[PDB]
Amino acid sequence: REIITLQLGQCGNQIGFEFWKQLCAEHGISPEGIVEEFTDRKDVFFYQYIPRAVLLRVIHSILNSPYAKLYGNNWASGFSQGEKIHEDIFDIIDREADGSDSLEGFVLCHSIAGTGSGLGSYLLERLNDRYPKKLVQTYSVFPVQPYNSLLTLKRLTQNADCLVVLDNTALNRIATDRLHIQSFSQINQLVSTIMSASTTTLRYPGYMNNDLIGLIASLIPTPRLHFLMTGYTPLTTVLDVMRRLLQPKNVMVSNHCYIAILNIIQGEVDPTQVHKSLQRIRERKLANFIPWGPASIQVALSRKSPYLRVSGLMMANHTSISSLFERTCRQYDKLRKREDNFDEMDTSREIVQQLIDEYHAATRPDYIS
Amino acid sequence: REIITLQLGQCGNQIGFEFWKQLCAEHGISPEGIVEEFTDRKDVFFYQYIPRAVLLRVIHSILNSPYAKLYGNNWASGFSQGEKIHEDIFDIIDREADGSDSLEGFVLCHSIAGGTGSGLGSYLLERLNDRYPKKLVQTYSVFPVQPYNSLLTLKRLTQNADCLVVLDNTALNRIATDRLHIQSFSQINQLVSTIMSASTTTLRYPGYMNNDLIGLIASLIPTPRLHFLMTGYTPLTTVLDVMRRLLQPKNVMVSNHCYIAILNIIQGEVDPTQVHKSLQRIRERKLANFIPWGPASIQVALSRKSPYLRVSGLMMANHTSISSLFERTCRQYDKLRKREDNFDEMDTSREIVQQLIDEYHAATRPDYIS
Amino acid sequence: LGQGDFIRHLMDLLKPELVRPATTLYQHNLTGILETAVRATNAQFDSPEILRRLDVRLLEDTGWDVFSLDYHVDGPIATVFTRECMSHYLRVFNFLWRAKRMEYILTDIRKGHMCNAKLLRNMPEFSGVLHQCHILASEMVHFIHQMQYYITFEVLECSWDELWNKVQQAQDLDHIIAAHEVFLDTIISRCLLDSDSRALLNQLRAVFDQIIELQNAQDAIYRAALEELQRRLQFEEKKKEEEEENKRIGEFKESIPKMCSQLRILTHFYQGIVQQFLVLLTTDESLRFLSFRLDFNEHYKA
Amino acid sequence: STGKYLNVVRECGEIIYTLKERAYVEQIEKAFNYASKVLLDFLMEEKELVAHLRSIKRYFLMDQGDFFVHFMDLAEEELRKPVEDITPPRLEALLELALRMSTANTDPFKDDLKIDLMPHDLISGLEAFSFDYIVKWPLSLIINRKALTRYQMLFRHMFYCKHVERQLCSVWISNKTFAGAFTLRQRMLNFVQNIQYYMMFEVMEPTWHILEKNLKSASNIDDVLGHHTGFLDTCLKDCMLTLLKVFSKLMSVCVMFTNCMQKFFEATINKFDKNFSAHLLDLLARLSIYSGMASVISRLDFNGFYTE
Ligand SMILES: Nc1nc2c(ncn2[C@@H]2O[C@H](COP(=O)(O)OP(=O)(O)O)[C@@H](O)[C@H]2O)c(=O)[nH]1
Ligand SMILES: Nc1nc2c(ncn2[C@@H]2O[C@H](COP(=O)(O)OP(=O)(O)O)[C@@H](O)[C@H]2O)c(=O)[nH]1
Repeated sequence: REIITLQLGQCGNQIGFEFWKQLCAEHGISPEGIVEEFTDRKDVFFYQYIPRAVLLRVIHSILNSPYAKLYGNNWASGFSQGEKIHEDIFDIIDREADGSDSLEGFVLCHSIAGTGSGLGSYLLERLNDRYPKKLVQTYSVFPVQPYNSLLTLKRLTQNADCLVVLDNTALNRIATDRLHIQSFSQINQLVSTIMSASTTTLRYPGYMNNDLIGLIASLIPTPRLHFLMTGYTPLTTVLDVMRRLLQPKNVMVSNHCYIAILNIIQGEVDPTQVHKSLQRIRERKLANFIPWGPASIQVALSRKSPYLRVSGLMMANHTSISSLFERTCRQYDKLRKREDNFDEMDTSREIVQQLIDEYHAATRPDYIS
Repeated sequence: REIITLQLGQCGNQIGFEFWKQLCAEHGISPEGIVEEFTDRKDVFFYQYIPRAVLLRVIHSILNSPYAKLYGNNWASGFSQGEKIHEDIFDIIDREADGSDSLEGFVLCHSIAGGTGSGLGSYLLERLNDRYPKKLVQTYSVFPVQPYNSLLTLKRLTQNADCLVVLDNTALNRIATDRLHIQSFSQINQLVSTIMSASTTTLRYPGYMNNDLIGLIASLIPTPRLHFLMTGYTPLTTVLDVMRRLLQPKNVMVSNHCYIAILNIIQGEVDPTQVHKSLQRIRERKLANFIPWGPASIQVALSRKSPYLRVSGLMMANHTSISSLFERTCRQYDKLRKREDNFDEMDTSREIVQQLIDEYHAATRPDYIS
Repeated sequence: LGQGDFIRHLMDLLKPELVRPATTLYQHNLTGILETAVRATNAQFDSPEILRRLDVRLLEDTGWDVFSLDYHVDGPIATVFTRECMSHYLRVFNFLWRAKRMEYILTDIRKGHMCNAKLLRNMPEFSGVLHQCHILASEMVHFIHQMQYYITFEVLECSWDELWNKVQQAQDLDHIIAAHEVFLDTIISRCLLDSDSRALLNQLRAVFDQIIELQNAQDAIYRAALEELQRRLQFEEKKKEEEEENKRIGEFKESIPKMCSQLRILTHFYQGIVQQFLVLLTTDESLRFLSFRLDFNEHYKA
Repeated sequence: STGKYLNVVRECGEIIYTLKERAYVEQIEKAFNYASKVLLDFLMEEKELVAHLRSIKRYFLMDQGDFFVHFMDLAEEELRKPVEDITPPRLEALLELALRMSTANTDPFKDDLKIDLMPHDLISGLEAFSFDYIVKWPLSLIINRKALTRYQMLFRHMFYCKHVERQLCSVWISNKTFAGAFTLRQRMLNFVQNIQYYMMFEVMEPTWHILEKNLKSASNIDDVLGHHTGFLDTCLKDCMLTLLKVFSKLMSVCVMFTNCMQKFFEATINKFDKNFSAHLLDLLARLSIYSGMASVISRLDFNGFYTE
């Protein structure tokens, strides 16, 4: 099962270009697409080695970079032009699909803040037409700006089978708090750390989680509550790492309860004190979950690349993600009272309200019905 | 059995010259056509040493090359000029033919994209089908007013040439930009000559099987119509890795569907006991599909690399997807037919290529018979 | 037959001779042909000593049933072969000679069809029955062109490797005899020339026979179409009467469904002897690698 | 124990009597202490037993993930067929192709995996599949048919739990473009993926981690033969393999519920709920009544749910 990734807009290119650089080094692969001599499953993202990427003036910046041998501002402009090249970019994706053994997903990296917004809205619609059995995960990045942002949310709530939020605001704080930057060339270094460590269980096979649909169906219980946030502590036992992930200082997000937690421990920690910490987290009650359904916390170990110390990443499905929407929803109405049908915006307006209500209904002891 | 090759047009002449350079380098033959001191059966392509070539401006470039000691743009113009000098070129062809002990075939290397080479090769194919009825004709044709010439060449190639190997410049340029980082003719021609030299490997280094051209042809081509093949060259280590990298669409030189016949040539010093395990695991994992009507299998053969010159491999496939390419040309012809003595030959060409595309599309059905 | 280059030329020169019955065949004539092949192919660049022993012998029908090479060896080297390795090689050489003429027949037919359709491509009423002549060929050449690979890779290249490995390390000339004696007990076993695998080889011979019957029922259907084509050429070139030929052309179309019932019953019996052949392989272990070669993509076994 | 070590190495590649003085008793030890040091080192550097047990663990305990997600994906249609209907020449051809295409290609001992269709189930077609491992003579003293079927008893119990939540997670995409079954799928998925985690990282792993260290301080073969069967009787005890047949019937409603959803009623989804939830509560009732076998409850429920 192979995962063909997409990169749209200046954001998607920059994070993806730095995502591949983090992966190319984590394996024994020279930037010349040649394996270095110097066990790790590398067929998912690489084709025997060439990465399975379909990019879409930053492109020239990549073609001049040493990695050259490895391959307007309106939302309407993005959706319009995307229709004019419907056959062009689908020729590439189709020829890249059948050449692969068995396609599994479409990890799409785009920012909802110019053309990446309108084009990505076009793709996520068109993929569900032709490919109805392919998961579509998206590493969307949060920042007329209120308009282009929410319009993509209309598509991301009914097409994308998963979504990982990464807002630049909360990232900028961690850029200022523990890195003291005051720049895009620095915050993306943290984004590339989150994207690479997200698929560490696919590239390093273990007991479980050897396929993308194994990481998805565990967290997302229902087709609607499909938004996830991340947590990465290293910026020492398993109890030291588990306690730091639950602190609000580490989450990349600016009653409320969790739905499902998955912990990624990339250390060499002995697998015997893994149940003791989980036992302790239950006692001190450092996190609460949904009251209606049985919600449990899962922890997964892996092995660090010898070619490159305990780290940790947490995939979270938290109801407090509804706050980020309200900030978009709020500023929209203000721009709606300040200035061929203008119905798509209002129709998108309604469905976002259905989503936020579903979150605030998820924290109720009677979320069923 | 001796194979005589012909080179027409600029593209054909250049690729043939580079192929001869590669083959002379593979053996111990100096550019001065003198054997160097420094097992390899070389009688097929060389005459005791002189190559069996018939070249037909770039000839001056070859004559200025260190290898001098080794020897309009319309289709109708090419056909007319080829008709004008029938006897002149055919005297050369006949003397080189009857001079040989036992002729076997006529390798033709030319570009059907356009110019005079297209029509000249058309005329030569017709006249060779006329005169010699017992000689196989293989063609290393290269794919790109262009649609007109291309479709006419396809019309003449779908009934005369007993085999054919396609080479699209688009896929070659794609591979060059991907894994060679060129941005040129003199660079893609390197890969072209590599594929060509590796194509006739089993004829020069004798093995258990495949000692003659019929051994290569009759295995793949099941019916006289489905005679278009595609190539794949993975090394740009076990045989399983080679076979898994070969069947990837990333390497095939091509821009439901299934396979008709597959042939693998392995030139390495690998252990020949793991090949059956490789085929077993390939069948297990189900990486490729076959025709549903007839029993079609994949054949694999080994050889030896030139010691005077590591594990490599090449793959020759009979895939029904190739028809797609023709469609494009066909499509363009229609677009050219509605935008602008009898002009009926082009219509007959369109008719027969439509027949061929329909036959390809029907080949992938469980009741292809009848 | 490990040379390939030499045996190819040798099968082209013995073709006009062996077609005659054995009574008109005398050994003193064939030697000049064998000597000619060794001079033409790459076998000329070879040690003169080993070429002094390579000769012919006539087994005691047709010329394709009594021809075989001998390579007699006498002297000190004769204590390694001991008159039994020379009685096993000829027991093997027959199986490699048959499986070599059953292939050069099927590349001659496949050569005829490439020059066949280049002539009679103007008779759209004949391609309906000519098609069954192609499919039966491409279904028959697979069974043979696949068995050739099992002979090369799983019998020769594999069982010889276990011999050259137990020779460059053996010594005292008694680990060489025992390594060369078992090298002739696996080839007899991996090929179907065993004693208890008799039911398998006689089953294979029937498939070897069906290849010949096709080559006899093909040229009959092939030539019968060239005569009617040649008459149709002269019946119009000299004049450019009309009613006396339409009955000849009309009856010629009526004989076509008769020939179609031949290739429809020849094929339906060829598949009945192969689908029976596979069942006999499930009997003694290396034969399993043959069942996969034939049954690739499961063209049989439904 | 001295000469026997000398023979399993040879075939592959002065003492006087005194009374009241033990000039020979010490002499035997100075040779036995070398008789072992040549054999033990022979197994760690060249043909690297400990480097032989790890290979068995990859397939029998399903440690290697890339090999199973690619094998069941290829050999599923050919396993749902009933027993005495599938040709072993068809499975083994897929097993060989499953290993090489995966990342298990870097395994010297991979060529000892054989298919073995058991006649009885875990007291057909899918419930009658299990690997078999053939070993040579000198190692057959440790891992033998008596102590290999145990590896084959705790394998099927893990190939079943890996199969259900492989297809239960497969229906997850079919429904995603009548709406009350999503909260029931949550009740079974959070049960198998809460048993598998306890079964892989807190049961066999801990025991395996001990065995590896417990074989560095070995002194004689009849001790290694104790640290091994002392590891298999613990895995079969900490797991539910030793009775607790309520798990067997509990799995039936999970796999069958996948069939109902695969037929695309509203009175049948709620029928599975009252049937599965009742079966689950029978488990935690018996898992709690004992003298780990108690920490499993903390893995099943984490939110205080199922407090009835
Ligand atoms: N996190 C992050 N976000 C970025 C980066 N570069 C651009 N962005 C986001 O992308 C948005 C601008 O998108 P833009 O480049 O105009 O899209 P385009 O019109 O398709 O080129 C801004 O709102 C940023 O938030 C980066 O390096 N890191
Ligand atoms: N692949 C490849 N194609 C070539 C090369 N040189 C020329 N061609 C093709 O040949 C065509 C031009 O043919 P041309 O020389 O005009 O034919 P002429 O008019 O008979 O001389 C172009 O469309 C090219 O695609 C080469 O080096 N490599």
